[PDB]
Amino acid sequence: MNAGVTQTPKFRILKIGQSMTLQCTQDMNHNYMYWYRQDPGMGLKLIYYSVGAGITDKGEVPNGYNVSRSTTEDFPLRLELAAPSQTSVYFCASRQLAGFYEQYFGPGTRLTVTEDLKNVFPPEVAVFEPSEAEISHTQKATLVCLATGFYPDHVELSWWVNGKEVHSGVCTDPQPLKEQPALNDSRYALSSRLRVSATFWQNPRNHFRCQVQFYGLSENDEWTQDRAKPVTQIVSAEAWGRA
Amino acid sequence: PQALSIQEGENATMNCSYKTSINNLQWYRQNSGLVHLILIRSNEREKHSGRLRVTLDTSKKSSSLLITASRAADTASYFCATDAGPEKLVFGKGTKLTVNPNIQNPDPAVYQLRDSKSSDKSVCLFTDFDSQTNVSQSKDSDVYITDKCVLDMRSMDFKSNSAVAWSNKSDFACANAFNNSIIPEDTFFPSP
Amino acid sequence: MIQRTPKIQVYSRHPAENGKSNFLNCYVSGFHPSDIEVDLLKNGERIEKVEHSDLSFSKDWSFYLLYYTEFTPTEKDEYACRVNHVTLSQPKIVKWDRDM
Amino acid sequence: SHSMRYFYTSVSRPGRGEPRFISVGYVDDTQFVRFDSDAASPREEPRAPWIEQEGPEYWDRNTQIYKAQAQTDRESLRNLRGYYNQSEAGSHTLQSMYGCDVGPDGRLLRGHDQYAYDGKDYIALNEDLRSWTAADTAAQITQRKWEAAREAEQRRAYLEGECVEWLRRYLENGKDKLERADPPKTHVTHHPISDHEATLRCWALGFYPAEITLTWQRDGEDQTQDTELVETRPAGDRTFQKWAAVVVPSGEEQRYTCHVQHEGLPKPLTLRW
Amino acid sequence: SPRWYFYYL
Repeated sequence: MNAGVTQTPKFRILKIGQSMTLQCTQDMNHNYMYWYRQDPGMGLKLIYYSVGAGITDKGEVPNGYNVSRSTTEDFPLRLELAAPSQTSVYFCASRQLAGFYEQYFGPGTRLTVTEDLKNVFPPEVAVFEPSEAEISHTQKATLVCLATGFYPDHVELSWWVNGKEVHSGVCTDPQPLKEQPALNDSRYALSSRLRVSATFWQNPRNHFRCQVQFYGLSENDEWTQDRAKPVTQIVSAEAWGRA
Repeated sequence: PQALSIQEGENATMNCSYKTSINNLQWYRQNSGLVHLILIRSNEREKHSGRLRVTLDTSKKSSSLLITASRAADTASYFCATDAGPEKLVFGKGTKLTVNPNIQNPDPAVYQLRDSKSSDKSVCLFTDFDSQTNVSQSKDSDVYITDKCVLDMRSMDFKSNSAVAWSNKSDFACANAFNNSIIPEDTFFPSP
Repeated sequence: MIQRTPKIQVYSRHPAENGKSNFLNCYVSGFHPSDIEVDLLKNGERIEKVEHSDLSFSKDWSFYLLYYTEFTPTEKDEYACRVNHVTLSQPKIVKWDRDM
Repeated sequence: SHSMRYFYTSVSRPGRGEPRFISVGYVDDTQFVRFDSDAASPREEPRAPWIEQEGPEYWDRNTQIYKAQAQTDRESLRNLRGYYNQSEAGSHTLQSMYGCDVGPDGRLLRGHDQYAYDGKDYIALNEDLRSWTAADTAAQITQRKWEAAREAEQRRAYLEGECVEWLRRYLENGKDKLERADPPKTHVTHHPISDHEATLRCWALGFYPAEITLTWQRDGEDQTQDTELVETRPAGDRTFQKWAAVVVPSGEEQRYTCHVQHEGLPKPLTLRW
Repeated sequence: SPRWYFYYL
């Protein structure tokens, strides 16, 4: 457990016209707190800031939002009536003082605003086994995970070998691909690789799992479509080593 | 968008500029939440810490950041912030820095991998190319091709590049998957 | 917090000459804390339009203020400065002595 | 030789608002700016003729510095109340003075950065500009914090460069008013207190800067411990006044001279009755 | 001009 800025929720989907509160808390006893939005590939823009409990003021792009600061620890941001322009990553930050002080950032809340929740789809997940040619050529073995057909792009992909999460020999794509690059609403796809030694893959007691946490609709959200409700869920695929 | 690609071990220099009279400039990095890197004051021309060196030229309204001996975890977007009054910062446009591995024994190949469940589904993996090879996007919009990704098998001290392609087209096959890219003539193509 | 009672001087900007425009000064210094009440009196009664300098302080941290008002003295006119401060049980009045 | 100084005063007034913050700035003995958080529209304002020319960016930048400062003093005041275990109901005072003294060359002779709480020394930056003098055990809390954060090194930049550079600008603006001493005019009055003694009072008027020496002599030697002096007092139009008085035997007034020492005098005046 | 420099006691 470390000191820093934390934010909830991590991910959110809103229908146009809905409202929301983003929470930010810090435990460094900092008096100065800030909200920014960042569109992907772009820079931060300040929404509101606060120099101390009971004091708030407008930043560069305040319209559409409000804040309050009743305690030092929390700085909640309110989104009043969601519009498509408010799709963005929202970052809270704090620092100790005015002047020659650097800011500490939260992890970000990723918000997608949509005209209709029928656009929301969970990923399908598949694991593809190493080729015998790769094993002969290199004595290594690459598994590939593909997560496909999801919207919005709010997922966390993780690899589990015999029940324990691994990071060594993994690379997951930075950015999803659009399955329909011409559509604003396109569903996405994401690939990851996990590479092991051939001898590891050749052990049929080794168990490999690709897991994708999808962040989707709440119990709170109304669903009147035919198909399964695209709620927050884990979708996974697996393979066993092969002699 | 400003972008810079280098090899691990090399030095990286990035620049930013600003518009108003200032008191300080702070560089930040972002990959994966910004994290601050180094602060320089308007009375200072150079400052360093560890692998970082920052400079500032108030006549030119510009600053440079030099990272000595770049590593893979330097891959990130880098931004500057400057004061806008005592209590606020304004942030600029980033520079996207990519630090590529030095692949010492390139072994370019394209393999076909079958689905764990319905083996009729597959993916093509282009792998083990050196960092000079660039993977192009697909001509056709029903063929999906990821960008390049670096993986590090830490216990074996081994790094490698790869990209993944797939499609439902009946024309699609690993021999043509990456035809839109310039790949090495000695790329290994095993029989399907 | 030691409290420090004000020193008070009442004087004119310029050596006086009867019937000529001038400023009556009441200089209060050496005091702490900084809240203080100072009136100028003409023949015993408060004058209405008195300005004062901006709150400042000496090396030893004690505060000083200058209170002032445009006037023209006449031979029968008696002037004074009245000062209250937390350190005074009752207010303090310092007459202007034109015969120094 | 010259100096520029800023003087900050915050005063809490619980139940009657946020603390008041006032600031004044001086070049030598001339006040040139003020800021008062309690004004209608608080902002930095000119208080000398030669600063008025400065543009709206000057005023805006400084105004923003003062508002920011005032907000930090609200937290400092709460910290201080805690260090001294004081109640929330009392009014308290935080004062701060900083600036630069320069010699004939125009470079730093002495930097200043000091603080008082409730009218007594709290913490001061020492003249090496590298260490602090804490006044009591409460102030050692601040000292430890400021040693850890390397406050003194950070403060040196303004005190050595920027402070000095502004001072020069302002000397240019002000010219004679700032660089040429305005000599003491004078008078001697005489007032019998009985049939055998009188008061002689020496008067020194319309002078600038405030530093002055007034000394009564008899036959040449100074009349040290029987002189009444009043504090040097401002005339109300940027000049200063003082007087010194001694009680002498009647018929001996001729023995007494008043020596007046001020930078605006080619030589020490010698006055007689 | 005042210093652009901020602290807490």
